[PDB]
Amino acid sequence: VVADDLLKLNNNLKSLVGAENPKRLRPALVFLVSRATAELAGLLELTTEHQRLAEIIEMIHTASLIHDDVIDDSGMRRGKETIHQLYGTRVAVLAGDFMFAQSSWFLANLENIEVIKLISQVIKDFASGEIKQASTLFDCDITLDDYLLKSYYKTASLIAASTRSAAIFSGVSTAICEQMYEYGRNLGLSFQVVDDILDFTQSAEQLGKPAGSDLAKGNLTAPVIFALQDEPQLREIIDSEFSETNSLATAIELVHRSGGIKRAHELAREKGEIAIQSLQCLPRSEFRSTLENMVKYNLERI
Amino acid sequence: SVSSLLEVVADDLLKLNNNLKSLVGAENPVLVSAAEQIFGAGGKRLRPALVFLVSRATAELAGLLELTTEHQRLAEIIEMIHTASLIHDDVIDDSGMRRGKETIHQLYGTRVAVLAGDFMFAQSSWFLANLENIEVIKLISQVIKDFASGEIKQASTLFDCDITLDDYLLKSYYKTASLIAASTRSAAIFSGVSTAICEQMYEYGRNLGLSFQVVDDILDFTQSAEQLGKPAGSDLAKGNLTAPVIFALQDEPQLREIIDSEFSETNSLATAIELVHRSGGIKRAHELAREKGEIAIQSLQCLPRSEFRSTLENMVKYNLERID
Ligand SMILES: Nc1c([N+](=O)[O-])ccc(Oc2ccccc2)c1Cl
Repeated sequence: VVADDLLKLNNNLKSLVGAENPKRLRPALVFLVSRATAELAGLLELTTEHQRLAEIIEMIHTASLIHDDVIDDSGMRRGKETIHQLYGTRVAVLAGDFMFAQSSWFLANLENIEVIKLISQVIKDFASGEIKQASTLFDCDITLDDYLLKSYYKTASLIAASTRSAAIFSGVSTAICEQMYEYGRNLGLSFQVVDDILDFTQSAEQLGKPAGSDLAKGNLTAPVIFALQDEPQLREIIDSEFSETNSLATAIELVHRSGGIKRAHELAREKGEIAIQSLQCLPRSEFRSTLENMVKYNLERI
Repeated sequence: SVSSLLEVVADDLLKLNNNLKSLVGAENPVLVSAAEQIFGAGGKRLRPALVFLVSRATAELAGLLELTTEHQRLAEIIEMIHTASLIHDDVIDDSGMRRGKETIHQLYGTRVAVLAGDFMFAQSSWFLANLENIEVIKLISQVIKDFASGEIKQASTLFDCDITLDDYLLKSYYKTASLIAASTRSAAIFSGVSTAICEQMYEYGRNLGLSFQVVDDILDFTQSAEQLGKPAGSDLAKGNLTAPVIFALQDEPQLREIIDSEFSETNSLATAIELVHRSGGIKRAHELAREKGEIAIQSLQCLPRSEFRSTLENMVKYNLERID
């Protein structure tokens, strides 16, 4: 429901301002970059465009997740009517469409064409990437650059668009807008790499079959990609889609003993450092400090 | 003949049809394949034709000597929005077929079909932003929201025999006429004619779009099952009650029982279709289509005489005479 979502954002926005006075992540980044750049621009309060932008970004994020979660009914010769009722497919599609459409309508009425271009491209690349996703599972030839680009299209691009668009609506210089873009992109990549690290390490310490982990479904991320550089048996096991009994557990221990987790953690740190450096075009402020702290807090999840 | 009606913009349509394939890109083979499946399936391209005709009529009125690239891109954008809508409508309907070919979701599953339509809506928006006209950007964004609003309303009222005619006309506007009305107003905007002419071009497209939808709904009954691809009454069968049924319900109350049962008793669908024909439903729906067509032709009188205007008038006539 767009109504409920717009409600929570405003509520979550309220406590944010009230805190800096003396999911939430994407609107919070919009708010913080909005306030930092609005002060730089001489604005006395956030504009309507800033406040709408935070709602727009979260509507797009939520619509994206709702659609990405729709079921694949492709091979079925009957029972499709039942499986869609069971899984609420029509509601999912309709809700996502209306959320997307509401966000596009908001965006048009903010009247900034640069922002519309930016955000429209984010959704293109997201939908395009998610269609391709199934074809990339278990492909051990994926490069680290391919994985970062994939993570950008899936996660970091919307975040980078949101922080750039916050600066655009403040009217700060193009150079600062580009720096806010770079902060969002590199925080988003650092965020995604840490999520991928955590999926792995949690999988290696859990009691049952890690059957729902990234590695188990063939979604090969930073720690595994690094490991594959030094682990010929890891490649062979992944290529087998863990056919042999208990081979998933073996693959997990090969990744764990490789240097891969440490190298992924350092990849997350370098992107985080680039993010923090992107903020130095801003003067000292509680908003800049908080944006710096989000990077640190992300890396502290280890 | 569609070719006879559309020859004054035949060159504009040929260029558009050449371009549609590349407008999705080439990096994503599955995406390319899905777009090809609908673009190459045989659509009439009424919407781009209306855009070219109004573009040329208004451009002439405004003193322009040639169609702008914005006019040309607009026609592609409108067909793309229409195509994204069809992809999602087929998912929402679980339609297995669309003009002879299997639907995108039949080939790749509902999730890929949804994401393909999403790509096409976002691509449409991105092309339109690059035309740099915020008035049109806002107008089209409203139309796309109208589509989503209409799909929700239609899914919420399936088999609902208490639907009013006014509700049916709003749903028809959301589903079909709103995009056409915005496309003809935007064609006028890119020619730089007056606000008043722009408003008239909106009203032309609105009423022709309503007239076209009412006729499509009539033809779902009166057309044969082969010449339709799908059997007659396919709208009624999924619970989408259109003008002929809304009218028929006023004279044949057993339709309510049949529809309320979602056609559970066997052969009840052909019983329902019989009742529609027995009523004055089809003729009352045709005269509704005619009323909107007359309003459409009236909205053209603010333009000078031109072959473009004459063809825009002829579109109204062809629709009412249509068997399709
Ligand atoms: N699915 C969809 C719909 N919709 O009405 O279904 C409307 C718009 C849309 O893309 C955009 C494009 C730009 C901003 C926000 C969303 C999508 Cl991807």
